[PDB]
Amino acid sequence: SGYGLPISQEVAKELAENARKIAAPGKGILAADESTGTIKKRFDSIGVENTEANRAFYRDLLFSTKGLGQYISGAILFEETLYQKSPSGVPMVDLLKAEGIIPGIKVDKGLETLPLTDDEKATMGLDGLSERCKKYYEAGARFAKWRAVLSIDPAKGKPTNLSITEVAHGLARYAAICQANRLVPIVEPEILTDGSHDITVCAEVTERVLAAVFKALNDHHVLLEGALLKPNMVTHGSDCPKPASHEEIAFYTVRSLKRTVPPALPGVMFLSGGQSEEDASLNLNEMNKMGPHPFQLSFSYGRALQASCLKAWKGVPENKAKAQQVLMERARANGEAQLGKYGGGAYVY
Amino acid sequence: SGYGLPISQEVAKELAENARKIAAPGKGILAADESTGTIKKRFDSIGVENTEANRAFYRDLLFSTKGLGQYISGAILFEETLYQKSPSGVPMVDLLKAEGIIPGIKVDKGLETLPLTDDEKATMGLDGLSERCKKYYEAGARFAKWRAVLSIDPAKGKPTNLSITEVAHGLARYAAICQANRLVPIVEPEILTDGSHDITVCAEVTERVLAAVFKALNDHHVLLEGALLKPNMVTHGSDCPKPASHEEIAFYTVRSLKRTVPPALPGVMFLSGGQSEEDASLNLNEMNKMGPHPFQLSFSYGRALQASCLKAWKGVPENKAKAQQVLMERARANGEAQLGKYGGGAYVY
Amino acid sequence: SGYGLPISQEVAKELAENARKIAAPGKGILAADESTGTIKKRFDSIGVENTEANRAFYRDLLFSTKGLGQYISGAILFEETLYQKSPSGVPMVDLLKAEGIIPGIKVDKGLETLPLTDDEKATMGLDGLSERCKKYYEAGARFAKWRAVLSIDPAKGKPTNLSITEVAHGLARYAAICQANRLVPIVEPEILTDGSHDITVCAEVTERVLAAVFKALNDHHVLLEGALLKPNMVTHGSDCPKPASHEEIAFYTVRSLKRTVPPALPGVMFLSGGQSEEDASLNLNEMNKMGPHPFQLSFSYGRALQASCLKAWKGVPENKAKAQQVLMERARANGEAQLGKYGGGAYVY
Amino acid sequence: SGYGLPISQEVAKELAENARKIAAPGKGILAADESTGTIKKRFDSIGVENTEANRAFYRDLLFSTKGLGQYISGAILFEETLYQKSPSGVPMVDLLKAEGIIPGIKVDKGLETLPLTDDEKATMGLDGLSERCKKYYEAGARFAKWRAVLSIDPAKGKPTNLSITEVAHGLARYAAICQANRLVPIVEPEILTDGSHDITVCAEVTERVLAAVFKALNDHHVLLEGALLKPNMVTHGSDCPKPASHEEIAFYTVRSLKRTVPPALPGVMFLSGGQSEEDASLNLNEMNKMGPHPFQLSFSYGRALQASCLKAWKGVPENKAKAQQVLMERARANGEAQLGKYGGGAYVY
Repeated sequence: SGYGLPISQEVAKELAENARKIAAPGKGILAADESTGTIKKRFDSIGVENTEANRAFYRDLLFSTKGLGQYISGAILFEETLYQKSPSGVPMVDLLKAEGIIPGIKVDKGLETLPLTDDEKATMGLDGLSERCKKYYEAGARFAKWRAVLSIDPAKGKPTNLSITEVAHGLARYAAICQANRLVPIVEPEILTDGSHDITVCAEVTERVLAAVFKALNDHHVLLEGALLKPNMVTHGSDCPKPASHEEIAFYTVRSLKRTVPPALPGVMFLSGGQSEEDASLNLNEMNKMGPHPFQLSFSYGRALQASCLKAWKGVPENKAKAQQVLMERARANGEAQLGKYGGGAYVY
Repeated sequence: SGYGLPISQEVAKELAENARKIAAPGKGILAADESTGTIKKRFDSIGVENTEANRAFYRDLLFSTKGLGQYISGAILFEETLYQKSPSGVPMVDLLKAEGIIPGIKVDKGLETLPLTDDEKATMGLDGLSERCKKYYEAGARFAKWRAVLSIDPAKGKPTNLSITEVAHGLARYAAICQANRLVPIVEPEILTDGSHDITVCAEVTERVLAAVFKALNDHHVLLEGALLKPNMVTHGSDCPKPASHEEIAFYTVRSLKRTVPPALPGVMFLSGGQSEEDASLNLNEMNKMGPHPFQLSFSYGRALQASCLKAWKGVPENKAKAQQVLMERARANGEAQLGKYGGGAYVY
Repeated sequence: SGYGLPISQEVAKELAENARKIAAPGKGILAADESTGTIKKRFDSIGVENTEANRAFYRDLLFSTKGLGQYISGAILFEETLYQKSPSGVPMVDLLKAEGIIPGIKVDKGLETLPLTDDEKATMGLDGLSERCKKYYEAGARFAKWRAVLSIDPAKGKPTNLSITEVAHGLARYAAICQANRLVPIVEPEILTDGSHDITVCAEVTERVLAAVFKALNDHHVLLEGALLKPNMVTHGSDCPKPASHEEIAFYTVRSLKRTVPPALPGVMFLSGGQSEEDASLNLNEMNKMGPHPFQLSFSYGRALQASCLKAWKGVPENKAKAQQVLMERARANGEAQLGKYGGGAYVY
Repeated sequence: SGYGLPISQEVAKELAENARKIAAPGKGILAADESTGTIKKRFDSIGVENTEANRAFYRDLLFSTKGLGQYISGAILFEETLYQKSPSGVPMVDLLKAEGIIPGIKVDKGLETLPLTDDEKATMGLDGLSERCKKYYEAGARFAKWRAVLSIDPAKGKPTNLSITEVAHGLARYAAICQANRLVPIVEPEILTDGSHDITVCAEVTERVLAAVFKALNDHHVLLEGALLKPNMVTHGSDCPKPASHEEIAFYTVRSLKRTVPPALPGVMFLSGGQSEEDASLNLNEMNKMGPHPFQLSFSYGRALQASCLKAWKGVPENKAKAQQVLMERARANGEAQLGKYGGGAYVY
């Protein structure tokens, strides 16, 4: 024998049905799972102290936005927020439920340097993960997220084989543990934009990484029908003076995905990765002008959904409505982009 | 650096364009590449001596069939036939060209037992392969074929890891060598039907094998846009009293493919693998009732296109027309099956 | 570039020097790192309640044995014991230090089923491991232990590839994290004796497992000069009526080790794995009659050093001296076995 | 099941016994297997036309040297020479037999560029290899040789993963095929000296390569007891102005071997790889001052045994005796080096 045991057909159905709900046409994911230190930076950029009350106010501001569920299929939460009430006393998950937004939970415990690498990172969090998933499920979460990070540095041979091997192994273990506890896993192997590398370099690295990842998912008996991928778009490096055209970014991103991702996977929800809000929309829109695709190409945006929102709010409570208006504008833009119908706002082998 | 060098864009285009021509809608591949010993068996079943003249007569009978190119995009040849003339003196490739059928060439040198395995097989042929490809290209071939074989035997742990590793490695080396010489490679990892295993067993093994294969193709820098897959359908074992329903076979075959095959690959051309001519048609037709698919699902049939043809001919020259009529009937059936429009003739996770 | 960064030469020296001290001629390891639930079983077999005071009494009984350091180079502790005082108020580590015994610490967090395997186990504990190692170092530990488990079951294809891959990956990550914090890692891939398999089966599986392990240690930049291996001996399965001869067990164990273990590794310290105290001694002694070996072959025994000791004590405080006498007898026997000079007590390719 | 079938104990014994005979103390291998084009270069450097008669004369000159068998355990032959007679009519193998020198045969078919690599090389020759081995055995050969080549180029990421994977896979297939036909395989993964890299770079690459190789040998069921390794010494790159000290070269070479090579392997017979005759002797001698080692460290020298010999001969028949005298001087030097008793002639983690 020696093969994977049969998955529960009941569990499998739930995962697959929720995965397709998350990857719904014209919709995508709001990534609001900033940890305490990551949100601190976000708040720093608008001069807001990182208190629990400010975070509760901001998350409530996001999830209590009227009609958000029209463009947002799911919202990724940090554990704090999952068990949190709005300043008015309403549980955050109840806000999501009211809009029909599926709650999701970030489950990794962050990054740690792989010994004897040049600051290359392993993602931690497998310990107790299965037990956390059960609790999170009971709390209302139906999908999870785990962020792995890789860097490009040709001079230093980054990403190294150890980097790729570790990322792949961790993602697969996490994915399988999640599905065992009825959570759709979002597989996020983010290749950072750091550097002055070309888009064609990014494409090569993305292909290698995704190939290793999906081989590992297979080896660990991960149900692709009940999972989602959250990859970087394929772009120039962030130190490049010329940002690639939306056409280029679209071409190479789709190419990289079609070269490595089996089509049983229901959806690819891109991270925005430092891109401006408008690039993130226009780049996604361009990809979906190239449709129909074997899987849904959509978004799982944090910064590219919140940047203007945060700056409209400024920590000022009265600016809540305005901020919410801004969020809707960007949710609509990316929903429309998902369908390749975004108007814009203010073959190479 | 350390990544694959850029492929020639000119070569890449040719491979991709010819691959899509081979995987043309409503069309498929005639596998007439029986080696001297394999054709001997075919002829044995109708009582025909395996002389060069009988083989020349039979191949001419196949390729000189009027209107064959309507349903047959390409024909796989054995080396003999590639450099052969019909009994009337016409080169075999000229017959193919007249129907617009692309010539293809079997390039493997057959099977050899992996030491210290239970009769598990490596495919030989890499030595001189590159040089053979050039000659074959000049002779008019535009695609190639390489058959690897795996067996299922739960009691003996077949296919073993060594088996899968060898198959994958050989296919990838071959594929890359072919593309370097402007030949579209057909990747054929055939999982034999031998045994009394269930269809779900076949599905598991097929997934494992294809996952390993496509990881290897990636590692060897194989252009999927310019390649084709020739896999077994997913079926019960040949010693099973109950042949699975066409619905089942269709479901599990597509599932297995969508779980492992990146969609940049233009086409999957199934081997018939012992199936009756009618099952081979009906099974393919059923898959294409489930369309649209991320890649073309079609055929690369030897026995399932020739069985009745051979028996109509019987070695009798006067039965040539009748035999050709039979071939057309089956080519039409499978072409129609490719489009899911075959009428018939005489979710589980 | 892309290779591992240079290890600290200062750290490397410490690891290597302590590893060789642990693998000292005529000496071995006392494994007293039974977790709370594992020690409970031990105490259950002699009718002793598992209170903190009984555990403190028993561990003090072990480590306060006069002259123990003559045969025991190191003692593996459970975290509790590392920060524990004897009933007389003496820190456990101070007892070890007085005999010149190096303290070691079990650092894994136990076992968890790999999803969709037949109860095959991953070892958990990487999360926070690096931080724990620092504390443990400060507490006086100079080596660590991490137990992985594999099972043989030919019918079920155990150990599966996922099992081996997980075990290897976890051991390597742990090893590298330990060395980064100046702890010699003991690599323990235990193949359980469960089953009625032959010794030749055990040998094959042991080889496969160790080959995968040491490839992984290499991939993760683990310094073999500063590590130790704690493997099963190669034996018949525990359900076999005939326990193999000491000669056989010796032959196949050494063979398996020499076929897979690079000789830069200073020592192999065997787990006793259910063997009687006398078999564990006689089997080790037989191996060292076959010397000189490329590495030290010695012991890291829990049950095979404590079985009689526990039964002499019976929870009765007055039996302390007698119990300590028994421990010395077995420590002497195994030390003498290490040198192939044990008298006994009460080529196949 | 799924593991390798049991090897023939009779075959295994022969391989192991002949391997130990080849790796005999105070002895090593004369590599005289220069192909037609490689010998041409050798002859070019002394102004000799590459006729069959000159080659027959030179090989006879080598193998007819009186007392050669005192220092030479085996001689590697090119196929031509294996079936060749000396100018006096004596079969070359009969010359070897008279000195008790074991005949060995080069069985690879040379190198071919891996597609889409920067001129990285696969070794060809598996096709028909098994059949060739049988003939060669009958002709008197009892061991074989297969040369794989890797290059170091940090800027280009050489050796790439594809390079290492291909080398390892080819060596393992070859090794297993050889043992199946009763030939001891010499595993030669030569890392070329090309470049200005440091010795520590060479050491890292050598370790990675050997780790991959020996994992592959294990996966293919290669009997290490009946095989030999022919690796590069660990040195600075050939474009380095400072040739490393003999002490350094000795340290890092042994270190690299002990870190990767299981001790069941009977012998490591170094290639000379461009080193002067005297360096090749002094470097080997230095390693064996560091003994005793887990395996025999010896030589399999071509250029470092023949350089002066060729220049003494100059194509002049009368210089035969002188040339033979020179060969003995160098055979004695390297034999003495094998034992660490060469007088000379005219821990870092």
